[PDB]
Amino acid sequence: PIQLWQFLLELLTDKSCQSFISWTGDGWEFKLSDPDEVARRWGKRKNKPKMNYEKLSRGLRYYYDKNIIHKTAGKRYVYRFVCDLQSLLGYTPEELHAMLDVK
Amino acid sequence: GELVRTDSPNFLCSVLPTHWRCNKTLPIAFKVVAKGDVPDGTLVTVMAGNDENYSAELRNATAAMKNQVARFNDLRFVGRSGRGKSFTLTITVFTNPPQVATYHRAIKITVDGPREPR
Amino acid sequence: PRVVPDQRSKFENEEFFRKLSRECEIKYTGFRDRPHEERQTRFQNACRDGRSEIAFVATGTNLSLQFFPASTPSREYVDLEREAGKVYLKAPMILNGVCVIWKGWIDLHRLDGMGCLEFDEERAQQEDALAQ
DNA sequence: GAAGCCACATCCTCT
DNA sequence: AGAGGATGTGGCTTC
Repeated sequence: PIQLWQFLLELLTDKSCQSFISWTGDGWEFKLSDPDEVARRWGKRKNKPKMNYEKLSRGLRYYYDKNIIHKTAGKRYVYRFVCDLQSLLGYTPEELHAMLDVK
Repeated sequence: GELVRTDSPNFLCSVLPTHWRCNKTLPIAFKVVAKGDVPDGTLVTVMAGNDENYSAELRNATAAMKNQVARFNDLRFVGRSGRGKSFTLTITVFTNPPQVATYHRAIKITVDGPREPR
Repeated sequence: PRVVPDQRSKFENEEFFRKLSRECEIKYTGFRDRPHEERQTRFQNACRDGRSEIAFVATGTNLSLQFFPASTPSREYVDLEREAGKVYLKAPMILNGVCVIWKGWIDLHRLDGMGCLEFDEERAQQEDALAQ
């Protein structure tokens, strides 16, 4: 089964999903411009029709301790991958941002 | 409530479930009753372990004696005891010298704990 | 009843004690959730206070140790000279109605070593008296 | 297959 | 908005 952080990453690397979730251009920091839409797909991907952002964010908060994703204090719906995405993806934030043409 | 004898002829304790979920509050507050006379205010500490976990992580494993009773407030077991295996409690009443009472195969701690068939 | 009548016997018969009479492997049970660095400074400084938490890895039996005489940091009880780094501690206690003396060493770096339980002749006697 | 370990999914209380 | 506690649930693994 795919994990929430892996799914989010999957969305952040797909140009089409940029309208509801994208990088902020600051490292691996990203914001969910449409949390309801992200939640819908997450629940759809996990087969949990009653899934909503409320519940999804709770999953994210469970990442705080496991140091996979942290919250950007003060920025609504803005989180950040704190694991080694560069090693996994093989690209640095700068490159990936360019590749995905993040304006 | 109902007490149980410990490996020490001087102390008793409340009954703990045979199986429980880790970090989950126990069904009944743990207590250590002293047979003999123990000074009020005496510290009582508890620890656990076995051949799979030499020292399990616990929560609130400290309590003070009061009228021969050391009432532990929300003692939890965080470390797991292993499939089938169980923990060996080591109760320690701090006196001069310290008196320690164990209790083998006391409680089995796992991630899910008691679960109904699926 | 702080002790069992057959104090001398219980120790020489009961499996529990016998299994912990040899030089069983011991280890520091303190702060297993903190950096090794901290577990070192903690384990040491605490020893200077005449206390530490040790458990016999093999059997998994934990013990809270207090390095002081049956009654100010001691000297003979908590040794730190007998060997560079290594630390030879000693602490009496009434384990399951049986007066005994814990003894063993620990690597001031690795935070583990060996130890055992030797019956306590005197304390046993004295105790049996106070209980008559 | 039972019994374990995991990653949530749900629900909720507080600030 | 958002942190984190309590506890049930389905996937997958190991005994």
